[PDB]
Amino acid sequence: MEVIELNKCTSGQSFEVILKPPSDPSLEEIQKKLEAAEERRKYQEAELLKHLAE
Amino acid sequence: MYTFVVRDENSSVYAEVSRLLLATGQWKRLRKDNPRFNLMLGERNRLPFGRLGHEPGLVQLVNYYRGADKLCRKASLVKLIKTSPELSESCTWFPESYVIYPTNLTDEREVFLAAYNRRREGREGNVWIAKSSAGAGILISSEASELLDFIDEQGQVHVIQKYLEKPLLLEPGHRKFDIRSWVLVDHLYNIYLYREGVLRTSSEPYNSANFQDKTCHLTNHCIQKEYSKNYGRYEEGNEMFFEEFNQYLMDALNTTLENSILLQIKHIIRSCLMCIEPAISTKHLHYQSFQLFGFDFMVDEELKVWLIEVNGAPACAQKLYAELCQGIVDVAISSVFPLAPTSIFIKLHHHH
Amino acid sequence: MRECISIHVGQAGVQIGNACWELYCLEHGIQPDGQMPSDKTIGGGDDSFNTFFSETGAGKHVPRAVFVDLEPTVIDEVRTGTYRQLFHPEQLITGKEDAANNYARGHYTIGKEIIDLVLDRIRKLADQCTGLQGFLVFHSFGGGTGSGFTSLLMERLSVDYGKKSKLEFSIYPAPQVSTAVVEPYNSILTTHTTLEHSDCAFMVDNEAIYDICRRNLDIERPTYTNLNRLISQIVSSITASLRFDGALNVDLTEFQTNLVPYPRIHFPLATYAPVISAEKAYHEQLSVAEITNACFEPANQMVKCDPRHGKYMACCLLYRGDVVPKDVNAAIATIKTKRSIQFVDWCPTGFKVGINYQPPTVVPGGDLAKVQRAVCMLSNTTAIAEAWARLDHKFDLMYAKRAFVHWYVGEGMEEGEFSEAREDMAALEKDYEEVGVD
Amino acid sequence: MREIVHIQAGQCGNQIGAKFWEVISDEHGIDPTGSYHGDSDLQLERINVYYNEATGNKYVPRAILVDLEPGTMDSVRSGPFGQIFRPDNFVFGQSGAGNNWAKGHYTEGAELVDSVLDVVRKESESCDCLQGFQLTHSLGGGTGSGMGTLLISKIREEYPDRIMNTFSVMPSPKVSDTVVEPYNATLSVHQLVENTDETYCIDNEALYDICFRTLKLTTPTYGDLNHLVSATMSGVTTCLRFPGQLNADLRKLAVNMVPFPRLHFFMPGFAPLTQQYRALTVPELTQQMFDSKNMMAACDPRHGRYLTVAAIFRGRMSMKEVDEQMLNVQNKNSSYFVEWIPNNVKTAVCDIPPRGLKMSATFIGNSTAIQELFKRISEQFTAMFRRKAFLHWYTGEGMDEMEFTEAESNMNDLVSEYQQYQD
Ligand SMILES: Nc1nc2c(ncn2[C@@H]2O[C@H](COP(=O)(O)OP(=O)(O)OP(=O)(O)O)[C@@H](O)[C@H]2O)c(=O)[nH]1
Ligand SMILES: Nc1ncnc2c1ncn2[C@@H]1O[C@H](COP(=O)(O)OP(=O)(O)CP(=O)(O)O)[C@@H](O)[C@H]1O
Ligand SMILES: Nc1nc2c(ncn2[C@@H]2O[C@H](COP(=O)(O)OP(=O)(O)O)[C@@H](O)[C@H]2O)c(=O)[nH]1
Ligand SMILES: CN[C@@H](C)c1ccc(F)cc1
Ligand SMILES: [Ca+2]
Ligand SMILES: [Ca+2]
Ligand SMILES: [Ca+2]
Ligand SMILES: [Mg+2]
Ligand SMILES: [Mg+2]
Ligand SMILES: [Mg+2]
Repeated sequence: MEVIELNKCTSGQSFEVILKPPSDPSLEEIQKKLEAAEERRKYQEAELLKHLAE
Repeated sequence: MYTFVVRDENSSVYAEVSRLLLATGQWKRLRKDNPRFNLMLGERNRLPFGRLGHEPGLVQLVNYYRGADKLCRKASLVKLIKTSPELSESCTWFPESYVIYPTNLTDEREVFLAAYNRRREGREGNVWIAKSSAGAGILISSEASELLDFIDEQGQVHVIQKYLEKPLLLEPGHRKFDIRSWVLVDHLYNIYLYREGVLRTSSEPYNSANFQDKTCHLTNHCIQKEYSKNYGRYEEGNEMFFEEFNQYLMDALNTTLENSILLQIKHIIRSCLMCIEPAISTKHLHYQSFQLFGFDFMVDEELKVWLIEVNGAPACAQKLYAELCQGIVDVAISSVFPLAPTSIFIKLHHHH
Repeated sequence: MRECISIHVGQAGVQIGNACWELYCLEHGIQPDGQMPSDKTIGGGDDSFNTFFSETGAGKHVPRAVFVDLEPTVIDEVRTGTYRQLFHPEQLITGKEDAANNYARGHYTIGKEIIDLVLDRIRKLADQCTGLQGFLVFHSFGGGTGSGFTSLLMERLSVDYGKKSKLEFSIYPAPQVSTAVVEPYNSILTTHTTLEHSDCAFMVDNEAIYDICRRNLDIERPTYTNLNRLISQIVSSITASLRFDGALNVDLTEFQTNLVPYPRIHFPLATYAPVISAEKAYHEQLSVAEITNACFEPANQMVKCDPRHGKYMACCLLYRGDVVPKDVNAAIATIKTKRSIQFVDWCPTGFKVGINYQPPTVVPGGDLAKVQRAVCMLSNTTAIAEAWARLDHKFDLMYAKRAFVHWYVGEGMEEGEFSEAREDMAALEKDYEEVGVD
Repeated sequence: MREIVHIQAGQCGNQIGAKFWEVISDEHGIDPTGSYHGDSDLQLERINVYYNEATGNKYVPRAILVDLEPGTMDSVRSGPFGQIFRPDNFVFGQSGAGNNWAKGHYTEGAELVDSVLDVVRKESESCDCLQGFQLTHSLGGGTGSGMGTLLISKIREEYPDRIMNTFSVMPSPKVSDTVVEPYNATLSVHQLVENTDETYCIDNEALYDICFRTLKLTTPTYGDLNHLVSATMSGVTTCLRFPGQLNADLRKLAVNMVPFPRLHFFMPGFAPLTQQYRALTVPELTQQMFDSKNMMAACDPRHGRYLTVAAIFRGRMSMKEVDEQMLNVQNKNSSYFVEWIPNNVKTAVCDIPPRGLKMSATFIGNSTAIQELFKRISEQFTAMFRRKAFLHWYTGEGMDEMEFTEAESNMNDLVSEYQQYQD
């Protein structure tokens, strides 16, 4: 039951009690993902229009 | 109309409780995966406790206490007793036990040998028994060499504890036995001891000069009905109930079952369950638990009672399924979900 | 001094952010017009509160905050609300139609068209900082914007501010206050893509906030305002160290250092006490021991789970009010002899304690009673994995039938991203089990 | 500003559509001349969803009235709120469609559809942010059925990413005008399966039974049936017309109701349906709302399972007691809710009740029991088609038998799709 690193100031204090010792994707890659999904949306809409044209 | 799901088809106890619940015409059984249940008769292993109590508007109850395995595992029970101040290492009603991991894997090997060498030197009885939860796999020997080598041949944790060389032997027969007590703990953590117990007796005369034949040393109902040639001779199914056992203690030892044995059993049950109550209590939890326990005791020739193990998913004696299963519904289920005596239990009062 | 930029995404994030900055102002003595009389340095200063507030020459104190929502009705509340004067228009970003509870729609379809704008507005705030620490990102799991656009924002932030910390305050979905069936889908999709980009995430389960409001505040049917005022008290407790003088959790990096030994396991459990109803005749004031002991009761945890059956990796006690270290150590000693507190063997069994003498501030006319002392415990338990299991299970039930999947595929997301995200959660569940179970 | 463009096509579509605007105009305080005379700001909060604002603070419905004969739309223009509609929004011909899907869809309708889309475009161009469209029509006639589904197809082509929503009256031999109604309904259903996001199935048989058995009307009329549709349309759109959170947007509603794209056909229900002054308790609202006798698709829900349910409660009541009763119905009958969609029952509350009611509840169910409705249609269709009976009315308009065979297959596929998820 030890207390360590007691820090005190006018607005409070902080300390530590020990009870027992122990025993990314680049900007380019993000644009591709975003554009790939947009391309799949476009391909799906084109197929819808192609179906409606028929 | 209350709803319940079944997730252990192999439970004879709750198969009857489920059969009773439906008979009341006020309980409905849902598919085992339907989450909108009031009551779960859960599986033995890996019961998904973390999914209980998150259904808006449903008070949910389960027939197992999360964490009670600490008491119902051979190795866990030993560790719990030795490390818990409430039970202490000097606990007088539990045989001297040690947790021994096979060498192919803390471990109490050296601690066990030290106490063993002491007994060997002091001319004392030095017979130990080795067992584990992964058994149907038991060995009784007076040589430490055989006990340790038998565990290495296996691959799971084991426990070596002192074998009760001076057991109480029923007469006629000169035969060993153990006492099974059923204990139901409800959601409020009341401890109810079923008034009916069973003595699972050995139909063979006890023989201390031959631990090789384990039919007169192991009182398991399966071993007696498979390897014992006098099965069913003295009592039906090697099962003596309290009425007969109490009468015997009166005719033979001029004492009563309550005075000589039952007080110790009730004391042991209380101690064990009160010890783990802070860890498994569901008092302030989002769901509620109850559980049926099977306590196993040994009685020595001094009328001292010893705890053998605790079973978390016990079966019952055929003759006592109706009474007990009804009692489970009365105090465990209907207390939380009431329906539109002379209790069969014995409430062991205690401080929460 | 180092600045912190708060980002509020979606309805949940924006309305929670509205409640926090309301509380922040009351705590620092800032009026709705931005004026702060106690600030004797007009138009500047590197005080602790300046980590969250910038200053104009006219003495206004402006939150370092950005509000983003793909639909304008929620942010229009800020523009005309009590604190409309705090923020300037550049800080409030709104689109015209939302993501419809569809992660793919917030992340891909709509996110792709507004991401650069949001980053530009954030860049403006960052340019006012002499030493930016990082970001605090508030959002929900279930919303299409909260889930879908946040993950896109977190990825870009890691690219534009590689060395900056990012903390999350995430709203875990609760059916009692949710009307979207697909929120398990969104929660898991956004956890997967955000996992490697967030240094520390504080999950708040609406089910827990809801029950605390009904149980302790006697609110029969709590509203978002009830839920959000309670949530901003916890957020305030967690961020007070950045806004006030102190030595514990004084910068964003210290949250990871103190609470997250393993990067993926960065979801501390938050526990708060006491929550007292203001409508009470008058409440007996709780002691340091009582409010500390309450930190180990499930009923006051931000996520319903059972820490008794997990393992702790770290533990911070954040006290506010009349609290001296003497009483703290006394309460802790008593709680160890009674509570089931198991730490992982590779971590010390201890507590980092922080005390701020200013007791909790409560919004006038709110639901919370003024108390003389309160505490918020931040503990990293494996028990919080229960919340992942509940969520992953609901995901599996629907995904086995591909229910609602067509909505996500229709927005340009591949079906494989579902299973990819699910397998990542399966790995997250395995990591918790390896750390907490024997 | 999430505007919806309303379209009503054909006789049934225009008569039911008319009553709809009469009902909701009252709820929002709009008088027959479009002047607002309400007393609650909640009325105007979302008024722009269905109304445009003209000079002088006039509110003009965003509705397009379509028909191939003038008769029914003259009745509207002469009806109670006839003057409230934009005069330019009346688009009609003189030929009629003779209860003939082919005439509405391929011949007579095709000649008129372009002028309808001109008005649709005009309304959409003035929308700040168009949500989508809602169409009221019947499937048993020629204009609403044939031209209506032609309109959806051409609207989808021009607004592919908006939500298409319909209130579709299904024919029944008990309330029948012509024997070809099964033909027209089967042809339309295939269109709807493809080109609508949400279709409220309104069965004239259910409406009849409710008027006869529950409402005790000795001789029900189309007017009586339409009173139930008006009340139902007002209930299901409450989430759109007042402030809310659950399904408060067409696309958000679709996201939570439609787990599979082709299974988007809903069973609506209303309560009360009435001792008419007695107060109605929250339990009674819930019991009735879920009662089959209160539903308008003539399908027994106990014959299938609910994929998703949306409930709306209107009036000043105990929201706590609402959650309790809703949770009581789910927990007391969870065998009728698929277990593989957690929390598929969502409840919303609105404080403004309908005219002349302390409180009410509207029910919206995506149930697999709806397959019973398509089975009835399919059976009647096949009974005639196997003998090619009455086919000449259709082949005389350029159609081939192959098109009927394909419509048949498509609806039987739909029924099979409902069956697999019911198991
Ligand atoms: N605690 C709390 N939860 C909220 C609040 N607002 C929404 N939620 C929760 O957030 C989830 C829905 O996500 P939203 O934030 O509303 O959706 P969104 O981020 O605006 O994204 P959209 O789909 O575009 O609307 C549900 O689980 C709600 O319970 C709030 O103000 N406070
Ligand atoms: N220390 C000991 N001394 C004497 N006998 C012992 C003993 N430990 C075990 N036994 C004997 O072993 C039998 C059962 O052992 P144990 O209970 O450990 O195995 P088990 O768990 O498979 C049977 P159950 O679970 O039904 O009680 C008892 O009947 C008892 O007679
Ligand atoms: N509920 C209701 N159904 C109607 C009404 N008018 C016609 N119907 C039904 O609609 C079908 C006839 O379609 P109708 O609208 O008259 O043909 P259309 O004008 O060519 O579209 C038949 O099934 C009728 O039972 C009405 O006012 N109310
Ligand atoms: C179909 N014939 C007309 C007269 C009719 C209308 C409504 C109704 F409920 C019953 C009959
Ligand atoms: Ca200053
Ligand atoms: Ca990073
Ligand atoms: Ca012509
Ligand atoms: Mg056993
Ligand atoms: Mg939103
Ligand atoms: Mg007609």
